[PDB]
Amino acid sequence: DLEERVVTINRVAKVVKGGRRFRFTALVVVGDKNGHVGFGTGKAQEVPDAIRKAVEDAKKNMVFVPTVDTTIPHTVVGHFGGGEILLKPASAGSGVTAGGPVRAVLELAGVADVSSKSLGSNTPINMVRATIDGIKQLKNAEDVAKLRGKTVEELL
Amino acid sequence: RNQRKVYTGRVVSDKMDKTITVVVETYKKHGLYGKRVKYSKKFKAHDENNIAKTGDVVRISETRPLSATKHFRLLEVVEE
Amino acid sequence: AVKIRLKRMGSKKKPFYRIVVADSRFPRDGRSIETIGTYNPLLDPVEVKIDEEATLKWMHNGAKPSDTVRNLLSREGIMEKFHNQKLG
Amino acid sequence: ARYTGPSWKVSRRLGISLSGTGKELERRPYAPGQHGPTQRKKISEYGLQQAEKQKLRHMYGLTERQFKNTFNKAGKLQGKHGENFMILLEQRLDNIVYRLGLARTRRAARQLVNHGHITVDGKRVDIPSYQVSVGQVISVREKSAKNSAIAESLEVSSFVPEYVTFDAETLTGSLNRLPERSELAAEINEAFIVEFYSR
Amino acid sequence: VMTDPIADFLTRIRNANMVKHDKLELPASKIKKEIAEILKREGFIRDVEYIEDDNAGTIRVFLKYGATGERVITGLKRISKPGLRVYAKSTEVPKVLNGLGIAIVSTSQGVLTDKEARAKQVGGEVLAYVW
Amino acid sequence: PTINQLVRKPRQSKIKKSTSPALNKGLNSFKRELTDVNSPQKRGVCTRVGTMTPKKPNSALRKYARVRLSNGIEVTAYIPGIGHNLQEHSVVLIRGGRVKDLPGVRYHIVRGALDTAGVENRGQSRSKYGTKKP
RNA sequence: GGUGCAUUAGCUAGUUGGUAGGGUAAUGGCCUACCAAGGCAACGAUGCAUAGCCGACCUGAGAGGGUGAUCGGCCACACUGG
RNA sequence: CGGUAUCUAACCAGAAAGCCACGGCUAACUACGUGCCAGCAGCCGCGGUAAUACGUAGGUGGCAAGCGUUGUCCGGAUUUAUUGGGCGUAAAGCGCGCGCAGGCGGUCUUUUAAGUCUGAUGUGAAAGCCCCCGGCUUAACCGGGGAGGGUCAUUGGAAACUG
Ligand SMILES: [Mg+2]
Ligand SMILES: [Mg+2]
Ligand SMILES: [Mg+2]
Ligand SMILES: [Mg+2]
Ligand SMILES: [Mg+2]
Ligand SMILES: [Mg+2]
Ligand SMILES: [Mg+2]
Ligand SMILES: [Mg+2]
Ligand SMILES: [Mg+2]
Ligand SMILES: [Mg+2]
Ligand SMILES: [Mg+2]
Ligand SMILES: [Mg+2]
Ligand SMILES: [Mg+2]
Ligand SMILES: [Mg+2]
Ligand SMILES: [Mg+2]
Ligand SMILES: [Mg+2]
Ligand SMILES: [Mg+2]
Ligand SMILES: [Mg+2]
Ligand SMILES: [Mg+2]
Ligand SMILES: [Mg+2]
Ligand SMILES: [Mg+2]
Ligand SMILES: [Mg+2]
Ligand SMILES: [Mg+2]
Ligand SMILES: [Mg+2]
Ligand SMILES: [Mg+2]
Ligand SMILES: [Mg+2]
Ligand SMILES: [Mg+2]
Ligand SMILES: [Mg+2]
Ligand SMILES: [Mg+2]
Ligand SMILES: [Mg+2]
Ligand SMILES: [Mg+2]
Ligand SMILES: [Mg+2]
Ligand SMILES: [Mg+2]
Ligand SMILES: [Mg+2]
Ligand SMILES: [Mg+2]
Ligand SMILES: [Mg+2]
Ligand SMILES: [Mg+2]
Repeated sequence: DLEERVVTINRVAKVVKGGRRFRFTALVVVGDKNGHVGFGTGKAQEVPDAIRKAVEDAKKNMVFVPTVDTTIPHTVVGHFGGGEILLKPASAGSGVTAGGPVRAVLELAGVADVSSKSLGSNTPINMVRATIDGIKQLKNAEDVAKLRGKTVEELL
Repeated sequence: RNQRKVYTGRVVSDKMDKTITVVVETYKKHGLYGKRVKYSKKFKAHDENNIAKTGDVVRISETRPLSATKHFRLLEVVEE
Repeated sequence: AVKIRLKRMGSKKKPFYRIVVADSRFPRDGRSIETIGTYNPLLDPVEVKIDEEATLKWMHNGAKPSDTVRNLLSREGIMEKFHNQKLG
Repeated sequence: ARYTGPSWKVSRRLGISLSGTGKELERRPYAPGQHGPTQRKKISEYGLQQAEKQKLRHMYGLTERQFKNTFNKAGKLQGKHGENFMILLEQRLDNIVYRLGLARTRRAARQLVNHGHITVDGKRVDIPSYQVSVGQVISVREKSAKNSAIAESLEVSSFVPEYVTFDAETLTGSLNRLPERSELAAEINEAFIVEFYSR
Repeated sequence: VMTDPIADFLTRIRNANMVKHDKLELPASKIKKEIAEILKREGFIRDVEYIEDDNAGTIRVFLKYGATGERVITGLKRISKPGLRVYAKSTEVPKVLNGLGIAIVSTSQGVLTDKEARAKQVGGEVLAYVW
Repeated sequence: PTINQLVRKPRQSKIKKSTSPALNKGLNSFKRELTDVNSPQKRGVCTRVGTMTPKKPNSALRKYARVRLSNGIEVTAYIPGIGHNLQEHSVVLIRGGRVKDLPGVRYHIVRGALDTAGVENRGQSRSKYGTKKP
């Protein structure tokens, strides 16, 4: 059982001879607070039907976020097109400090204390892409030692 | 005994009597960017017997004002 | 003539004095040479903390306590030492 | 009593039953106003953060400016900022009197402290915002003593928290130790309070 | 012309990582020896060998990848460029990626990593960030 | 640019421009020279009262004034509220604020500060328009 | 060590150094006679415009940006010139 | 100062609540009047006989002895980008060359110690920010101790890197 959060609902149009036909596009972030999160996109003639398509789509982009002490292991920078996101660990109890669409991908992912800053564009779809582009770079300390052949206490 | 300050530079002009002009080259990092830059300001030294010649490398020590502008005296002539 | 004197600081009707060494010419709350101690008059047993070493050093260089200071130093008891080191 | 208005709608608007239960439920549990029964609407991120502030402010019943000041000095300690905020507020003399059972509500407790009816360490104190430490004794100092209002509220006191000690013969209350976050309110999201003040 | 031979060492490793090349070789130098030797100490590179020739010798480095082809080195950066040299005091030595990476510092006691520098209270020139 | 280029000539930032030039200027009658001091309000005597029409697509009739400020600058102000009592040769207080519809109007006349009086029968938002408690 | 303008390129003649003397609490073109022609400047002289300087204050994640009222230190001024 | 601060004795719920917003940004919506008029406005922009945007009511929301507007400064502004931007088509590579000054510079050994790192001494006043205690019934406020703050001066070391 996952949680839903509608980010943006936008009305788009294509021009056809007689006039204009309008459609609704919805962007939805889905995940459980344990560390899994994903996003999707839908399109329909009605707002309720656009969400349902986006929920099913979002269940195909699930990603895992590694966290230590309810905080990301280190500092990463996302990048996707014209949008980029800076994610930074923060002290316990500070809470999430994030912009509009980047809060959803962090509160749903279960991260409790993290600081961020959007250095790029403002488009909601490119902020979600640029954020997940940062979670990919995120590594745990346990796995780093495994690649480097060291042990955890030797690293730190 | 308290000690005055001694510098080291390169002679530039000897067209005046009893004195020489010495340029001292020094480094100083830029305030905001942090890059070392050349900085040269020339002094006046007292040449007691016109020993130093143009282009020499000398050492000069600080003294009481000998004139309107001179307040250094020549000490050594390291190179010619 | 450098002399040691009080310096008024604190709040309205709540004075607190800081024993300082300064010239007579300078303002009451201005330049000073150095600070020796404090003085609280509001405490019913008046409490004072003094260096007992910088005072004796200064009083052999031409420093004179004022009217209130002399009472403080006598009660604390270093003018006796100023007596004894003078003749000895 | 800084806010003298009806203390019944604030529970209905906030949605949490302040002072136990009954203010919100039983009666109309929806928000006050003309458009209470119908016309519901969604809440944005600003609304959710702002609504959390209003619960703490109106639960302990103190003004905005103090709330900001006590928040700032709460975060100067060592530990989690949100948890230290409720611990610091729990220290107030109003709350301790409320916790001991000498008053029924916080408004009653605040007036009781205000009109010099209590004493700490045998000295009269009239500041509601006085921060009680651990080990200090709080009493009544006779005078009012056997007062009908104070004696009536003693009977209707339900239970007493474990971090306060009080016996109803000398009325000598005391704070056993500094309280814990888990045993305070438990219906507030302190993470939203700290996020509200960082925008 | 060639103005920064150390930058070439840093960028040749990066260029070979993208295409998953299993080895590379490049002209040798004394300073490159420690940098290459340091990387072998923390497992960033799988091996290193020296080839002796007329001009300056030659060094080849064997890159390291995890099982199922994950990069071990995910980035290399030059800090103290010839155009703007940087120096760090004893307490100013950084922590690359919150201790999960390393920084190479050319102290007065030799070329050694950031972790070792803070154990001897010495500073120097920060050369590279490897994470 | 390169660090050496950035040292030979450093970075010069842009300069903002004030939108209320007349409010932040003074005058010295002894020297007949404008002095540079900021000020939140200025007073002056109005020389002409009238109306013009706003830009498209608005179509109302906006009531303005033409005031000569105490420092000797001729500006155009705007009277808010329903109905006024301004006439030529009247002393009024102006304060900052630009009206979008009007082309050249850049200031607002405050109501209730001087010869200009408050608005009649104002029940709410009374701090503006200067109407006292009824 | 802390400001704008190159749509402000040359500035200076007791100016630059020397010899003897005068004067001052004290060194010194500080002043005088003689002798020589030097000195500064694209690392910004000169000129125009603006400004008391600092500890500090406001803001800012920080690096920085703006200010220099009150309190403390230094300076200059006392209707305008000598 | 001054019969000032401060105590105890009694009577009174009695003398003590306003300011701004409610289309979005931004927490909070319904009636009536007007009918591109009166008017509103920081931006998008609302008003042309069913206006949650104009005016007034009822209700609500933010603060409270206040609350709003104006003026000035920093932030958001990575919108002068050292930290932290760019120049094919969006603003942005001189039409091209020869070259003084300046900036940068292949590999190794020995030495030096200007740059670089480090220890000691002197100093960077007091007040202010920050940390730890204490007094005013609490706080503001006031004391005691400490910390920080320099391309600073003298002196002793290290030799990898630049010179
Ligand atoms: Mg006494
Ligand atoms: Mg209005
Ligand atoms: Mg200077
Ligand atoms: Mg002479
Ligand atoms: Mg002269
Ligand atoms: Mg000049
Ligand atoms: Mg910033
Ligand atoms: Mg600063
Ligand atoms: Mg004044
Ligand atoms: Mg006069
Ligand atoms: Mg009396
Ligand atoms: Mg009493
Ligand atoms: Mg009564
Ligand atoms: Mg809303
Ligand atoms: Mg209508
Ligand atoms: Mg509105
Ligand atoms: Mg209205
Ligand atoms: Mg109303
Ligand atoms: Mg109200
Ligand atoms: Mg108040
Ligand atoms: Mg105000
Ligand atoms: Mg303003
Ligand atoms: Mg900026
Ligand atoms: Mg750009
Ligand atoms: Mg290019
Ligand atoms: Mg074009
Ligand atoms: Mg173009
Ligand atoms: Mg070309
Ligand atoms: Mg050259
Ligand atoms: Mg070299
Ligand atoms: Mg060179
Ligand atoms: Mg100090
Ligand atoms: Mg205390
Ligand atoms: Mg203090
Ligand atoms: Mg102190
Ligand atoms: Mg060597
Ligand atoms: Mg050596």
